[PDB]
Amino acid sequence: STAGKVIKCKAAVLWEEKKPFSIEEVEVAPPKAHEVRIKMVATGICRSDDHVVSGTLVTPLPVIAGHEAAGIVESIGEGVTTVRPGDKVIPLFTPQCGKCRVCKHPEGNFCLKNDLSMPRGTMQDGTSRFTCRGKPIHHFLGTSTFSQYTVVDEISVAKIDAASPLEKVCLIGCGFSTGYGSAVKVAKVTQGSTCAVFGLGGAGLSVIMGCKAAGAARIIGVDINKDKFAKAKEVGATECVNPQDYKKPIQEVLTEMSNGGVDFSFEVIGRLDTMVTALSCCQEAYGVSVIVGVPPDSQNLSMNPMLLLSGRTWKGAIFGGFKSKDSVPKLVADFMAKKFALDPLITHVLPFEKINEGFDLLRSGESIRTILTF
Amino acid sequence: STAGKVIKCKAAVLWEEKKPFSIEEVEVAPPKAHEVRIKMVATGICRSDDHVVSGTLVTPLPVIAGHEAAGIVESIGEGVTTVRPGDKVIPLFTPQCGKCRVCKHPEGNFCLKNDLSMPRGTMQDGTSRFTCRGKPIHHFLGTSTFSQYTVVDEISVAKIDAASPLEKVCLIGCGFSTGYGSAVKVAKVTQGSTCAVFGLGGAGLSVIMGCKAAGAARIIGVDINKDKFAKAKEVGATECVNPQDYKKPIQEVLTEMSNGGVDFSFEVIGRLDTMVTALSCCQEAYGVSVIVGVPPDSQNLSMNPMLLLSGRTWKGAIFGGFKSKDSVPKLVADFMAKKFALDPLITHVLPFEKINEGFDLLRSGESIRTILTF
Ligand SMILES: NC(=O)c1ccc[n+]([C@@H]2O[C@H](COP(=O)([O-])OP(=O)(O)OC[C@H]3O[C@@H](n4cnc5c(N)ncnc54)[C@H](O)[C@@H]3O)[C@@H](O)[C@H]2O)c1
Ligand SMILES: NC(=O)c1ccc[n+]([C@@H]2O[C@H](COP(=O)([O-])OP(=O)(O)OC[C@H]3O[C@@H](n4cnc5c(N)ncnc54)[C@H](O)[C@@H]3O)[C@@H](O)[C@H]2O)c1
Ligand SMILES: [Zn+2]
Ligand SMILES: [Zn+2]
Ligand SMILES: [Zn+2]
Ligand SMILES: [Zn+2]
Repeated sequence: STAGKVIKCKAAVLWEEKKPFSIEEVEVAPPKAHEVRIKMVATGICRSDDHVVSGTLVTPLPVIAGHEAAGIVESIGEGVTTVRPGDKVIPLFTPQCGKCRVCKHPEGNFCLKNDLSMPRGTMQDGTSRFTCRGKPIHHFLGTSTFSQYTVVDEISVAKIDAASPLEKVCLIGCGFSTGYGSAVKVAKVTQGSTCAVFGLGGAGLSVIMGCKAAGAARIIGVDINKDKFAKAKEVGATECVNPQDYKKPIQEVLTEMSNGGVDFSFEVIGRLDTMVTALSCCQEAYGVSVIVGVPPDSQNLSMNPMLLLSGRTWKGAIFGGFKSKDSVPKLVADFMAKKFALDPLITHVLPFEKINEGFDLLRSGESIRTILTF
Repeated sequence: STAGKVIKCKAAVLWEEKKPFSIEEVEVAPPKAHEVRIKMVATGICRSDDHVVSGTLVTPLPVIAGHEAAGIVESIGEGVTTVRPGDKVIPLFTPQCGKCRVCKHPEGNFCLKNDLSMPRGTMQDGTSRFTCRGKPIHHFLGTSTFSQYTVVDEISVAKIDAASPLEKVCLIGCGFSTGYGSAVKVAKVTQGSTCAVFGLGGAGLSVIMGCKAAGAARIIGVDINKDKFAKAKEVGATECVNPQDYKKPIQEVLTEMSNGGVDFSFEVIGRLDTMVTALSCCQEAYGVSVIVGVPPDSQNLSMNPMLLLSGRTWKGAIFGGFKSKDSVPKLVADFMAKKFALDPLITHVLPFEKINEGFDLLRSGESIRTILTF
């Protein structure tokens, strides 16, 4: 069978910036020492993938993007002890080597072996596993889920429940976990608290789920797209405001609504301006603000430090602060137990081939999550 | 007696910015309802006061500054219940109305009654007590301790032990408590951590006393004035670095020293650039950076949101997050029990009249805390 030999398959290769993904045949080389080749079953369309198209998130092109997914191990490389063939797995865009200061810390999850801070677009050995039209194709976040077949490092994959609905749990590989964790793990939303979530897409709604799970009495969803309101309220938002419906600045509106600032604000969009607004909207003397949205490349935000001096707490986080490899298998199990629901995020289920349509659905604000089935 | 009548005494009136504190005769009106008039025994020269002069910290002028102090209750107004004449008290530049949102909050301390964010430079009733040259002089943070007698609203004053050495505990009015709290309360330094303190002044040194008290195994002090090193080490610094001695930006040097970044970083200077540096020096995935230094009025800082997205926590606080009226008496009580040393911050003792010279020392870097006696 396929094990031990280069696997030709279709993948969504991104050649240039701001250009459509090109579904072509790529050569997926076999897994080397401590690498895992996974047959993709379902990949979700996260806004971060679109960020690479726009240039918001700089990474080496050409590249096979995608990181939010779930699949089954085709074959494992030499030295792989954590997964075996036929294992349902979820590629972790944030690895967990377990050997670094961050992995040994009880609170940090951002493993230094991450290829996010300073993208290279390779495996941990610095090489590529994809070849297309001769040219070597770079990897995205050590995952590259936009391919019928992919190869990841052992530290960037987790074995999940064998009876898991991959088409649904793939969201745990990013969107859900991120939002959920940003709520209960990073910010640690309290019982009776008031939260303001900026951005109501896959991650935003997931923050609402986390706020509600934590017992937030009042949850305010903030989106310039009213079509996102209906769902936000469905997942926990107690109300929704549209910045472009008023004349005065939103923080004024939010300040007045919350009566002096919210307990928790979440920036789940990825804009420097809304990041400052989220900070401002949390109570000056004890408010917590968490930045979930990935900011535009090389761009700095200008803010007044007095926002902090007064007593505010500003935070940010990758994968909801969840230690990916230890958490993902645990999050899937909890989904199996039905502690949380991924269905509200799934709005469009298309074939891998329609990847570009799904992206257009995202871009038009018509979709939350588009699940590409392989 | 003077109880019930205007008291003519001397005060340090700052008529214009960047001008000397004119020691002249001002009239102090008797305390109105729920107000308290205190006889100043000793007041500490805090950099925040110098800020008022230089214009860094804005408040209505002409003003009688001063906020770090201790004195005795001369008389109380109608309805005052918390203090009685003859009581040794410390003015709280940060009020504790015990009614507002932040006061009712379990961990908030920047009471809304404060006069820091929106400086009115008056009492709670919007009126002043000071008269000089016939001109009504402003109050500073509702304390105005640069006068032999000042009128503070009841919520901005706390009764400390009758056996408290006022000339030493006046440091608990701000300096010490700020830094100590910033470390032990706001940041919550863990046992065995590596702390990096920016600025080795009275406040900075107190932050060191906090990390040291918290169990911080390492404490790197940062200052462009090498002379401040000896005392830092004396109070807790494991080492101290003069940024000017390096060809590469200090944050890098700090990251290198701590093997990836510090656990807790502190900014006790008040510069925008140093704030960004302190944040960047703490470990990107679990670093906590606490800003204490007051920034130049209306000035914004440009920072990279990725510093936060990775996992850093950035926060600030006024008075070390301590609920003034609550903590203050206890902090004095701890000093009574020899729980922390105040002496190390006291380098010069000068009579109130030699006020300018005290500011000279500060500005020349020849001092930490110059205690003014009356
Ligand atoms: N740090 C992490 O671990 C992590 C994980 C997942 C996603 N993200 C990031 O979070 C952000 C959102 O992800 P998503 O999949 O939910 O995206 P999305 O496109 O589904 O949602 C973004 C939402 O914010 C709204 N919005 C845009 N501008 C707005 C504005 N000016 N005011 C108010 N609302 C506005 C949009 O209408 C949209 O609903 C992205 O930047 C993504 O890259 C980060
Ligand atoms: N947040 C609060 O409630 C609060 C309370 C007290 C003081 N403060 C503020 O904290 C700051 C410091 O207070 P302080 O009382 O310790 O004063 P200070 O002047 O004695 O301390 C400042 C120290 O930092 C050093 N320094 C200056 N520039 C530096 C630089 N570029 N790099 C490194 N070191 C540098 C100075 O040499 C000095 O030793 C002030 O801005 C003050 O207003 C805030
Ligand atoms: Zn690691
Ligand atoms: Zn994502
Ligand atoms: Zn209050
Ligand atoms: Zn002070």
